[PDB]
Amino acid sequence: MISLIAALAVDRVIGMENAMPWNLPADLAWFKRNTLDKPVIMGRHTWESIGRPLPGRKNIILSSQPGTDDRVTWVKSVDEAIAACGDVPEIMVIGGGRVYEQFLPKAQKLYLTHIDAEVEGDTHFPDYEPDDWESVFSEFHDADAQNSHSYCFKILERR
Amino acid sequence: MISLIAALAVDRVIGMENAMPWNLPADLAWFKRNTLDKPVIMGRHTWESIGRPLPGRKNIILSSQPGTDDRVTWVKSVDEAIAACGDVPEIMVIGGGRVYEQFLPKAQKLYLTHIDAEVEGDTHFPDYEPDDWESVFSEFHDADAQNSHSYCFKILERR
Ligand SMILES: CN(Cc1cnc2nc(N)nc(N)c2n1)c1ccc(C(=O)N[C@@H](CCC(=O)O)C(=O)O)cc1
Ligand SMILES: CN(Cc1cnc2nc(N)nc(N)c2n1)c1ccc(C(=O)N[C@@H](CCC(=O)O)C(=O)O)cc1
Ligand SMILES: [Ca+2]
Ligand SMILES: [Cl-]
Ligand SMILES: [Cl-]
Repeated sequence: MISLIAALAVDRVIGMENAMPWNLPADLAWFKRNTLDKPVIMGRHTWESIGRPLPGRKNIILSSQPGTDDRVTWVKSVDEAIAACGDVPEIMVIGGGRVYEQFLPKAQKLYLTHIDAEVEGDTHFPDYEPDDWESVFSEFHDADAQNSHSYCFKILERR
Repeated sequence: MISLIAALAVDRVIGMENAMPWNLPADLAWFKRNTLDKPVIMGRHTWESIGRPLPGRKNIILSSQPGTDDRVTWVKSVDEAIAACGDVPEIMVIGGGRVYEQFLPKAQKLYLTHIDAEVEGDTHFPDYEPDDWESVFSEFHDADAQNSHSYCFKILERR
């Protein structure tokens, strides 16, 4: 199954020119708890920002341009991309926008982090039909000694 | 010699309790490199925000209350705090506000990271009359993929 996992600011902003202006170690811990021992499919921009292969997950970069790290697989198409990961129960799309638009249609579940942060964006999370999705998990939290904005984690399943 | 190390947003705005609205691994690398192998003094809020002893550093918490962890030294006064090290070449004060305010008059060096982030706050780094300080090192940096904003590194010596 294909799942999408994203941190969204107010208005569905998922990326900037630069790093987002939030420090959410809890958002990372949720990110990891849900991506571990799973194949993660990302684009190049995001790969350039993670800094390295993610530990304990099969890194897959979806891109028309190639062959830079030895430590991740390099796929050129979604179709290929899907296979490169395999016969797995669930594949994780970790963005950015472009990969998001393309995997959506196939998406059966969404893992979202709603961050209360107003940012002028560059990329956005495609527009999903809130009618098409069902919320099966929700959990709100306030900013604290380590998290700079309040956030809410949610899981949607395609209706 | 006592030094203060602070990251400040526009208007000398510093953190009060919740994490600051930014992601600057460059600022943390600078912090490390400048504090490693030295004693660091801080308040109860900063400690909670760090949340573990800084490695390679002698951790001193200047609170007025109850020593909660044995892996750290718990003073109660400026006096107690200094002594607590004896004779080292440099003592670093890593904040918050109140600590800045009580060590400034004994401080002869400042390592400041100036961040182009308009952020809102009650607290501010204490006011230092530049006729008592010399800009000795300065170096700007553009925001990037790993760092949300622009920052300027700066060391000033008390004259
Ligand atoms: C820039 N970024 C891409 C990124 C960031 N946050 C997101 N957060 C959510 N919810 N979802 C996204 N898809 C996600 N993507 C990163 C940056 C670092 C980490 C990483 O360093 N995470 C550690 C866990 C956290 C820490 O231990 O360093 C990892 O094991 O996954 C992953 C993605
Ligand atoms: C929230 N907090 C207070 C803190 C944050 N940055 C500041 N930045 C400056 N320049 N100075 C301050 N006094 C300051 N102190 C922290 C947070 C984490 C780290 C800690 O994780 N530092 C690692 C180095 C950084 C990388 O380890 O993640 C350490 O070894 O210093 C310390 C400071
Ligand atoms: Ca429901
Ligand atoms: Cl990307
Ligand atoms: Cl403090």
